[PDB]
Amino acid sequence: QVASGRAYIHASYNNTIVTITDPDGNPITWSSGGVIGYKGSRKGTPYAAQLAALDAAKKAMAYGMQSVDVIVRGTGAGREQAIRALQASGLQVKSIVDDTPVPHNGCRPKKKFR
Amino acid sequence: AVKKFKPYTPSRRFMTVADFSEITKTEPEKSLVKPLKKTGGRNNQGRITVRFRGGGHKRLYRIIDFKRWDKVGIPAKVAAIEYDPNRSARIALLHYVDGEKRYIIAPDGLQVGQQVVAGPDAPIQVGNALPLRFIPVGTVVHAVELEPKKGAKLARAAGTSAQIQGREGDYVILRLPSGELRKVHGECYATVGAVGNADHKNIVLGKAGRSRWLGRRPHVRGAAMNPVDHPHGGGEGRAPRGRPPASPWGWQTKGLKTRKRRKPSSRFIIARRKK
Amino acid sequence: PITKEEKQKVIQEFARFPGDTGSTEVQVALLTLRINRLSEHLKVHKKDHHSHRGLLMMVGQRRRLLRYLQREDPERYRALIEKLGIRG
Amino acid sequence: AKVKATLGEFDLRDYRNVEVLKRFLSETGKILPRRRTGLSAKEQRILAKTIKRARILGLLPFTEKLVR
Amino acid sequence: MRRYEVNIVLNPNLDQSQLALEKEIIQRALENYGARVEKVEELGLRRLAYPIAKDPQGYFLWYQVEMPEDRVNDLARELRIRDNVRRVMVVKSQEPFLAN
RNA sequence: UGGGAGAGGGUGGUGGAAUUCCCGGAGUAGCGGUGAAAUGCGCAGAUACCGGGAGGAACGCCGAUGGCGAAGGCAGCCACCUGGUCCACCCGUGACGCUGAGGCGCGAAAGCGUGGGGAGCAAACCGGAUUAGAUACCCGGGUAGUCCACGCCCUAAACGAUGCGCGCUAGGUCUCUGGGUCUCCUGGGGGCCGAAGCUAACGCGUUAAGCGCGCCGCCUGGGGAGUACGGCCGCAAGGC
Ligand SMILES: [Mg+2]
Ligand SMILES: [Mg+2]
Ligand SMILES: [Mg+2]
Ligand SMILES: [Mg+2]
Ligand SMILES: [Mg+2]
Ligand SMILES: [Mg+2]
Ligand SMILES: [Mg+2]
Ligand SMILES: [Mg+2]
Ligand SMILES: [Mg+2]
Ligand SMILES: [Mg+2]
Ligand SMILES: [Mg+2]
Ligand SMILES: [Mg+2]
Ligand SMILES: [Mg+2]
Ligand SMILES: [Mg+2]
Ligand SMILES: [Mg+2]
Ligand SMILES: [Mg+2]
Ligand SMILES: [Mg+2]
Ligand SMILES: [Mg+2]
Ligand SMILES: [Mg+2]
Ligand SMILES: [Mg+2]
Ligand SMILES: [Mg+2]
Ligand SMILES: [Mg+2]
Ligand SMILES: [Mg+2]
Ligand SMILES: [Mg+2]
Ligand SMILES: [Mg+2]
Ligand SMILES: [Mg+2]
Ligand SMILES: [Mg+2]
Ligand SMILES: [Mg+2]
Ligand SMILES: [Mg+2]
Ligand SMILES: [Mg+2]
Ligand SMILES: [Mg+2]
Ligand SMILES: [Mg+2]
Ligand SMILES: [Mg+2]
Ligand SMILES: [Mg+2]
Ligand SMILES: [Mg+2]
Ligand SMILES: [Mg+2]
Ligand SMILES: [Mg+2]
Ligand SMILES: [Mg+2]
Ligand SMILES: [Mg+2]
Ligand SMILES: [Mg+2]
Ligand SMILES: [Mg+2]
Ligand SMILES: [Mg+2]
Ligand SMILES: [Mg+2]
Ligand SMILES: [Mg+2]
Ligand SMILES: [Mg+2]
Ligand SMILES: [Mg+2]
Ligand SMILES: [Mg+2]
Ligand SMILES: [Mg+2]
Ligand SMILES: [Mg+2]
Ligand SMILES: [Mg+2]
Ligand SMILES: [Mg+2]
Ligand SMILES: [Mg+2]
Ligand SMILES: [Mg+2]
Ligand SMILES: [Mg+2]
Ligand SMILES: [Mg+2]
Ligand SMILES: [Mg+2]
Ligand SMILES: [Mg+2]
Ligand SMILES: [Mg+2]
Ligand SMILES: [Mg+2]
Ligand SMILES: [Mg+2]
Ligand SMILES: [Mg+2]
Ligand SMILES: [Mg+2]
Ligand SMILES: [Mg+2]
Ligand SMILES: [Mg+2]
Ligand SMILES: [Mg+2]
Ligand SMILES: [Mg+2]
Ligand SMILES: [Mg+2]
Ligand SMILES: [Mg+2]
Ligand SMILES: [Mg+2]
Ligand SMILES: [Mg+2]
Ligand SMILES: [Mg+2]
Ligand SMILES: [Mg+2]
Ligand SMILES: [Mg+2]
Ligand SMILES: [Mg+2]
Ligand SMILES: [Mg+2]
Ligand SMILES: [Mg+2]
Ligand SMILES: [Mg+2]
Ligand SMILES: [Mg+2]
Ligand SMILES: [Mg+2]
Ligand SMILES: [Mg+2]
Ligand SMILES: [Mg+2]
Ligand SMILES: [Mg+2]
Ligand SMILES: [Mg+2]
Ligand SMILES: [Mg+2]
Ligand SMILES: [Mg+2]
Ligand SMILES: [Mg+2]
Ligand SMILES: [Mg+2]
Ligand SMILES: [Mg+2]
Ligand SMILES: [Mg+2]
Ligand SMILES: [Mg+2]
Ligand SMILES: [Mg+2]
Ligand SMILES: [Mg+2]
Ligand SMILES: [Mg+2]
Repeated sequence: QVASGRAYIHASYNNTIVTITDPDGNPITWSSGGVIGYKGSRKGTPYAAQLAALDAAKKAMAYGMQSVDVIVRGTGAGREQAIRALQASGLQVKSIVDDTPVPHNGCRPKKKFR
Repeated sequence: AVKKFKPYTPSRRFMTVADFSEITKTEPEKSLVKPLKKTGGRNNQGRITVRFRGGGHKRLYRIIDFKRWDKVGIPAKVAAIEYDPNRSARIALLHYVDGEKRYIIAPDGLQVGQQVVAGPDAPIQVGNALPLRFIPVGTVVHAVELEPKKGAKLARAAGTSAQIQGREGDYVILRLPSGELRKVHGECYATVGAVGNADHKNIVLGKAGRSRWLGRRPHVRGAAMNPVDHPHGGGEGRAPRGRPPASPWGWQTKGLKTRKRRKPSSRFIIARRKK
Repeated sequence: PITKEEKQKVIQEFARFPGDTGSTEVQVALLTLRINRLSEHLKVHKKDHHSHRGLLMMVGQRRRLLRYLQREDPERYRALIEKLGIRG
Repeated sequence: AKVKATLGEFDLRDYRNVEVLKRFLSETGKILPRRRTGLSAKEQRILAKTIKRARILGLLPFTEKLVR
Repeated sequence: MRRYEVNIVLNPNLDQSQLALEKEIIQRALENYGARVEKVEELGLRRLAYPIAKDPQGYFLWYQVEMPEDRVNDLARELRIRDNVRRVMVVKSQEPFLAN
């Protein structure tokens, strides 16, 4: 049980994954579009991200967490709705940072990205 | 740079020879040679225990200094680089300011007239030897001891080298010539640089006779034999292997691992060779 | 590169009179200097094809000066190439 | 609000002037476009190249997390 | 010859004695390669923008040496051998370029 | 002689982001992927998160309609070696020039040889979809190769589909880079619109496709055919 921690939002075009971690980054719980029951294209929607962030926040709040720092990676659809869902959850959103990985022109991407 | 021949005999068409360009002395130091006792692959019982050996050119053994921590702090001048018939590397004659003369295996880029020295204080320069713990990570080394004061065992063949990858306690981690990753004690000595004569691997013997000069007698296939002789022996006409390919003694020879399982050094090996 | 001093010395050694800075002798010698230093560069950098074009241009430039100096005064020409060891 | 006006004299080649060069960087650490720096073509190349040396010395960041 | 600026970053957790020895190695190396120090600026500890060698700080040196051009690469290599030297940038000196 | 700008070239170093793999931790029911899916991956602990390590390749912002090169082509940063080119002075030489059949050198990618390297990608190949079918497009895998050295190959929508040099024939506007007396002017580049003129038209138009001179290369109906034969070149593929 810890009150302060982090909330990671991994948001791609296919899915949204929320991971609530301790202050040092060690995961405490997590949820996603698949955990709240969706399969396929459905779990990439904003609503799917919303249920995922609430189900992750509720589990996190159930170990005594009250304030998180929010780290956002990726430019998927359900991104903003996941951030709303965290705020309007009972958890105190103490910060918001977009830590999306961007290569300084690194590995050749797949065909679909050219 | 390996040298080719014009095809004025059928064997000269592909035969290649080393250029011998780094060699500056054609006679060995008389006090540092001793007779190399030829075995024909036979042991003290007179039995062949390594097949197909013998008949090679007479050779004298050049005494090689595989310790060097023998003479910490005492510098030496590289007097000469010479041919050694007993190894693929070339050898380098060292003249210590002591007056003592010694042979080391010749590193790549070693230069006649340069000085070298061994010890924990030696510059990180080609030809110098230091305990592993004082050579910086990333340095490529050769003539590495495996255990402190037991003599250089690793990376001695032409062109080979090991690379220091990290430190962990009393041990350093090396990438061995084989690609294996291994802890080696930090007090083990190494020489900075890779072994020279890196074009060794590109030599084409060219003819059966050249293997014979090297003491390699013809190797006869198991499939060419009879069932008394070999698992692959016999069959009417040619035969495929008709069973898992095997050694003369019956054990399998495509993939079967043979390193002893409970060997104490396994605690010191991090990753088995990959290629 | 070539230093300012190194160039002046070549100029004085081949100037046809005080302060001559553009006669055929001075031009050929100046080019012969650059050609020789560039040929030495190319021996080490055999893959510097772009600079090698530079060399052909200088060599062609020096060539046409010599064809001219050889037409106008052979003795000056023969002396100049030997004073530089050219004879192609 | 263009950067170059908000500064007096500065050496476009001084790769150690953190306090000045730091101002030519987006809040995410990227080099700022000309419209945001007020620099000409010739000046901006010098700024880019000296920012890069400064980053390699560890004095300027290559990238920053975007804080909301 | 040519005038260069030698930038050096060192381990920020050395005592003043180890730091003294590191500056000794550097100063002799400069000398051994024919580097004529003209100016020198020692800024010491500075919080970096990113961890260099997994540490947020670095001890900065700076020398406005003058030396023969064909030796600066070998000097850079020699200065980099020491595990306590984390960065070396030997840049050419040049006139300031001033805006405003 | 004195200055300038520049991803021009070659060599040696060197920085950070990101991908992948491996290790330690923490954690659990999915992840991934698509138009929708499935194959795939995952309770033998994946995805997501933190720390450590290894290794290859490419260099975000700056970056532009920008710059450089004869063309191919050139982009993190540092140093060394080196080419081309512009300007100002108007100092030197005194037509020393233009072009250029042959020759010689360079020549994207793919391909080849020897030897390295191999993260990501990805011909061939395997599988899932899609579909009437789907030897494809899409998805999950995946070997050459992509990368380095040396040696070959010599092709292209190698294009401005526009050979090089010079002289001459309104301007307007944007821009790069010099020199001014810095508004402005004057050189050298890169574009756009247009005078006269040209053009079958489209369009070109001081960066000509205008008006002229010099020299080179080339065309002479479509297919057969860049084929066949001969020759020359190449290890081959195949090139001329
Ligand atoms: Mg999905
Ligand atoms: Mg990070
Ligand atoms: Mg031959
Ligand atoms: Mg031969
Ligand atoms: Mg011969
Ligand atoms: Mg014959
Ligand atoms: Mg033959
Ligand atoms: Mg020979
Ligand atoms: Mg030799
Ligand atoms: Mg040799
Ligand atoms: Mg003899
Ligand atoms: Mg004896
Ligand atoms: Mg005796
Ligand atoms: Mg013996
Ligand atoms: Mg024996
Ligand atoms: Mg006996
Ligand atoms: Mg007996
Ligand atoms: Mg007996
Ligand atoms: Mg045997
Ligand atoms: Mg035998
Ligand atoms: Mg023998
Ligand atoms: Mg030998
Ligand atoms: Mg121990
Ligand atoms: Mg050999
Ligand atoms: Mg062999
Ligand atoms: Mg054999
Ligand atoms: Mg046999
Ligand atoms: Mg038989
Ligand atoms: Mg028997
Ligand atoms: Mg039997
Ligand atoms: Mg049997
Ligand atoms: Mg059989
Ligand atoms: Mg049979
Ligand atoms: Mg048989
Ligand atoms: Mg049969
Ligand atoms: Mg038989
Ligand atoms: Mg048989
Ligand atoms: Mg047979
Ligand atoms: Mg048969
Ligand atoms: Mg068989
Ligand atoms: Mg059989
Ligand atoms: Mg069988
Ligand atoms: Mg056995
Ligand atoms: Mg052991
Ligand atoms: Mg020239
Ligand atoms: Mg001539
Ligand atoms: Mg400065
Ligand atoms: Mg270091
Ligand atoms: Mg000049
Ligand atoms: Mg793990
Ligand atoms: Mg990790
Ligand atoms: Mg861009
Ligand atoms: Mg352009
Ligand atoms: Mg005049
Ligand atoms: Mg006159
Ligand atoms: Mg011409
Ligand atoms: Mg021709
Ligand atoms: Mg080519
Ligand atoms: Mg290629
Ligand atoms: Mg190939
Ligand atoms: Mg093939
Ligand atoms: Mg190849
Ligand atoms: Mg072959
Ligand atoms: Mg298929
Ligand atoms: Mg069918
Ligand atoms: Mg089907
Ligand atoms: Mg398929
Ligand atoms: Mg695919
Ligand atoms: Mg793949
Ligand atoms: Mg592969
Ligand atoms: Mg293949
Ligand atoms: Mg192959
Ligand atoms: Mg090549
Ligand atoms: Mg084009
Ligand atoms: Mg053109
Ligand atoms: Mg054409
Ligand atoms: Mg024409
Ligand atoms: Mg101006
Ligand atoms: Mg141009
Ligand atoms: Mg113009
Ligand atoms: Mg127009
Ligand atoms: Mg008109
Ligand atoms: Mg006409
Ligand atoms: Mg006009
Ligand atoms: Mg105009
Ligand atoms: Mg033009
Ligand atoms: Mg026309
Ligand atoms: Mg032509
Ligand atoms: Mg016809
Ligand atoms: Mg063809
Ligand atoms: Mg043909
Ligand atoms: Mg033919
Ligand atoms: Mg053609």
